[PDB]
Amino acid sequence: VLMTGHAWQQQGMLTRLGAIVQRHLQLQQQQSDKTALTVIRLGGIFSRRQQYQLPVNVTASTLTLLLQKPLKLHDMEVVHISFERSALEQWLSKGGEIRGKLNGIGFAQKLNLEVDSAQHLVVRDVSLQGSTLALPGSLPGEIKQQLEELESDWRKQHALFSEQQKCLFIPGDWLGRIEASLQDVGAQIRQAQQ
Amino acid sequence: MNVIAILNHMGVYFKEEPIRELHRALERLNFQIVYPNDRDDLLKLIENNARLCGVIFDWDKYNLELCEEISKMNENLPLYAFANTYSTLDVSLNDLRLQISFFEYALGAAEDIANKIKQTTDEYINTILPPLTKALFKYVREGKYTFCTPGHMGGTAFQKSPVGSLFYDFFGPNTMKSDISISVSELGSLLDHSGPHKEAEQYIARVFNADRSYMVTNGTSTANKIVGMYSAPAGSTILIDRNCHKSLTHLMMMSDVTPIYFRPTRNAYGILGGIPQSEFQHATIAKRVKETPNATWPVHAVITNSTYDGLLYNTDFIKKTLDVKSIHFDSAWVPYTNFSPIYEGKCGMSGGRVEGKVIYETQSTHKLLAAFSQASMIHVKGDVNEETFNEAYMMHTTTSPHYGIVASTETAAAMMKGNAGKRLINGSIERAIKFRKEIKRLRTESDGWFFDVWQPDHIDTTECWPLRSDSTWHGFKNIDNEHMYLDPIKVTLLTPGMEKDGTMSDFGIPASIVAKYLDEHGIVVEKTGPYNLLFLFSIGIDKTKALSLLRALTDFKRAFDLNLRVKNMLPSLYREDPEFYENMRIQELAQNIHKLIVHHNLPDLMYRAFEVLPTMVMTPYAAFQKELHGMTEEVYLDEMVGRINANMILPYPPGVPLVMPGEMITEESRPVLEFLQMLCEIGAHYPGFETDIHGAYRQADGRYTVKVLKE
Amino acid sequence: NIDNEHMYLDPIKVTLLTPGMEKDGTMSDFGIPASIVAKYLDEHGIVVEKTGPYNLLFLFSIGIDKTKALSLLRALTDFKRAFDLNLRVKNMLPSLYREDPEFYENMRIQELAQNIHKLIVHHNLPDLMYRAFEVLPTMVMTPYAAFQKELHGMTEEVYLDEMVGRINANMILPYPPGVPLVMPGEMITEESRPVLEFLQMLCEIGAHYPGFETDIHGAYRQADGRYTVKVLKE
Ligand SMILES: *Cc1c(COP(=O)(O)O)cnc(C)c1O
Repeated sequence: VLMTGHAWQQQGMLTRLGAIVQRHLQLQQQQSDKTALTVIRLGGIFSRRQQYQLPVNVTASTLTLLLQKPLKLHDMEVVHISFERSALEQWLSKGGEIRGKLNGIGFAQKLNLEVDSAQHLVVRDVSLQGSTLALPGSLPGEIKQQLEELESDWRKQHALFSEQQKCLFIPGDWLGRIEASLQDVGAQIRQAQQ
Repeated sequence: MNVIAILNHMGVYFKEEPIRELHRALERLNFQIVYPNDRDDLLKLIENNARLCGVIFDWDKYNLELCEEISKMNENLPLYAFANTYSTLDVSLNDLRLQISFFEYALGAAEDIANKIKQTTDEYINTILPPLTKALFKYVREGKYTFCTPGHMGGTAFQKSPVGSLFYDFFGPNTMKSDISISVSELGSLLDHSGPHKEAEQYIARVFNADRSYMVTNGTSTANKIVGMYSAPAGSTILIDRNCHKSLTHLMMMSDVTPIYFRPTRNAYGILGGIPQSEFQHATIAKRVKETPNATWPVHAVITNSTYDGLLYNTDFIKKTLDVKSIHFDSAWVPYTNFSPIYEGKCGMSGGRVEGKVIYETQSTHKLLAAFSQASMIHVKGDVNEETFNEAYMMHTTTSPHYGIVASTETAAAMMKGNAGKRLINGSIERAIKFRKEIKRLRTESDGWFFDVWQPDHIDTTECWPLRSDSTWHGFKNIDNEHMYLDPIKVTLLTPGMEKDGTMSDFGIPASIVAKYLDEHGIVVEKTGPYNLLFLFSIGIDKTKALSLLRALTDFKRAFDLNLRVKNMLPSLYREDPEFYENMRIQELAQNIHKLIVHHNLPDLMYRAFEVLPTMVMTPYAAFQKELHGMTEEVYLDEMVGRINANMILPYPPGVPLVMPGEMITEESRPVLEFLQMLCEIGAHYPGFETDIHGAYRQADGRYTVKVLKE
Repeated sequence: NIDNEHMYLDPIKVTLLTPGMEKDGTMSDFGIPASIVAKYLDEHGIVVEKTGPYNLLFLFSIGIDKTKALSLLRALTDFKRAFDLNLRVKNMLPSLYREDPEFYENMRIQELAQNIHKLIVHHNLPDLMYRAFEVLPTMVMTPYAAFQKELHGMTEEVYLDEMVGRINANMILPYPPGVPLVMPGEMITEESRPVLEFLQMLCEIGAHYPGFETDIHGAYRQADGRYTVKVLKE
């Protein structure tokens, strides 16, 4: 775990990429009035008005959802709420209560989410305030400048491994897991720049 | 609805003169005026007369004796109480639902009072009626849309033909104008479930204690087939009950599933008990799945509660022990397990929502209620995929339903709501218990034999009599305590002929002769056969039709003790064969049939046949595919050993299936074939009592044949 | 190219053709759609059986006496008088005015009849409708197999602009006309290109004026305007 976590800065770039995503989501929620979040009604006659998320537009399991007016949930501020895809389809089809974490950290706490007449998602708090949720669309200049600095660090760490791997004293079975760990970090940093 | 009551007389003139002035004003708007006597007279004009909507009485005379007894019956009944100067309310009149309309004794203002009574009566009509029925009555008097379906359009096409005018004058103008399709905007559509139809389903499920109830417009037999098309995919396993209906047989022949049949309890008289508690255990469910090839975990269970005779089960133990996420209760005979406190925790709709399970019930509407034919309901209690269950409803229901049946289906749910509707359930129970006590009273005091009611020795209580293990009236060997109940309104008359130990007697009269005797007066027996008689004491049977049944029973003892002739007693049976039934009396026919039952041994060949289960080779769905190609043959009755049948044997008596379509009779199910061969001999000597089996066809020699599959 | 002695005409099925198209299959400058006339007949109680582009249909069975036949002609002559004199919508169609009194305020009967006729020529309705019905979509599996996937819970909905190559689950029944478009179990590929264009054309012509919304049995209406149909999961 140490050789595939902090050796060539595997996890070291993961805790640094979160600061770029946190700064990127701060600028996307400011201009969230351009692209809202329209929920479509799934086919079939049901007792309760069921809802269905976007089809091929979103495929992630732990996707994030932005919001316009921020609220004070659990005695703290929040700028983005992430819901689980395996748990969103169950609540929107069978009812009950939904559980979602705040700011991508902590446990999945319970929220007062309901359905809106304009096909949206209104988040209620302790003061009965409305907040329409939204999703980030498909790159600012400030985020791109900070992202290229972190992406260049991955090429520098990968260049060191592609030069000293000829050590005879190093077993061959260890090289099969180090290369697989470096490609996992590089495949994640190339997703936010899409 | 145009009866106005005027109670008491003050004796003065300034109060009786406005009564006479109002008497001449209410008759101009079609209203019947009645004048009861004392306080007990007005109470008899509400329970016996349901067309009353106006009570006029002095407020300063009976302010507490009338505002309490009337509120216990009809709460929304308007009260035209006339107050005075020194009039006030009472502290004991706050928790009572009433409608008091105050007026004065002003002379000459009787015309304005008549307009207020008509408007108040219209408010009572627009309140007790559901919004679906309200839209149907208003569309006839105002809605006059042209170019619509059907083609008659309120009976217009019938007025152009001489033969058509006879069919239009039979019903009425309002009858033909009420049959409209879904081509109306202010009434919505049934398949769309919007508008008046959306609020109609919420009004039935709320009163009957349910989440959402549908209105099947194709009878109960169709509602049972829709449930099977949900919790039984193409290749699953269901837990259908053995005592199933003819509609449930075709359900197993349309879905490629592997059903598992239970073994309910039974006695010697033919009254089937219920499924034991050991069949609901987890060690019993997985026992029959591993034995039967091609069977997975059961996902659906069909439980007949109650049965055809009326025996409630114990839903408090099934919803906890039986591990089935889709438990079905065939409540096609008890649509009243809610409006009485002696039915709590006895049905699927009593209680709450079971975590991880759902309750499906197909309660019949045109059986023991008040609605047109082809009407049923589907009660859903749970959080399942209702959209999938609704797809099977549109495949059997046409796009243009009949609103005349829908308006009556919801009416049955509105006639029972409130204290005015609850008196019909409790009133039918009181009339049933009273009829049960009249049998035991006319049994000991009589001189000779008399009918007996299948009831415990103690019937003083007013509740469901449980089937304990230390009793001898039920006769069920090894029965579970607090599992089987008794329906008070299902009086089962046990005719003499058998003992209390299960053997036979020497003097007795079968129930088949008594069944045809009641038809001469206009009484149709629901179930008959060995030595039992089933009747239906629902809300349709009032005190007139209930007391007339006892009088016909006393006439049978008189005609049998005096030894009368068949021609001078049963004219319908004499017309079937006047030559054979010439010199025959009522005592000679009753004694000859009783000896045939003991000789052929009916209780032994019936208790052992329906107990064991024949070897099921293939699924019932595979038997229907062979008939579609044309590979169905028939053999003799003594040659069907080892063959796969194609029909469901439903012998009368009793009334339960014997061999399911797709089973084989081998060496294990030997008594099963013996029951069919016994009925072919006992029902051939005397005409009228022929063998009636839904499957055995009559030939020209007497031997019956069944339909099997080609080898 | 129609076969002789094969197609017959029903005398009682009177099909009224409104002026709007030519005899060669093209369009014209002056034209009145049949959807506007259908709303005027409903005011007097006449329910139109079939309506859409420039055609009508009425049922003259044995129950239609001489009163209902003569009353239909009187309502048609009143539409010409109200259109030639250029009247208002509020003083002619009270049911349509109650749907949106703000938009249908200063609008007359001649302004609405000309704005809708220009949308049919611009979006080209007769050409996109004739080519979307001849080319049948590619049927992948049988309609019975498409219902088996819905019982297990493998159904989803995609947008109208993102559905090329997916198997539908419902039956598209657009009004007008009244015939099915895609059967439950077919796939829209490159061969059935005009088939998808017919659905996208009705979403734009039936979204500017209230009362003339797009009616397709299978396309649910949303708040953004883009209709979505139910398909099967991959
Ligand atoms: C009588 C009965 C039926 C048939 O009822 P219909 O509404 O006439 O179809 C179906 N199931 C059971 C259990 C019945 O007793």
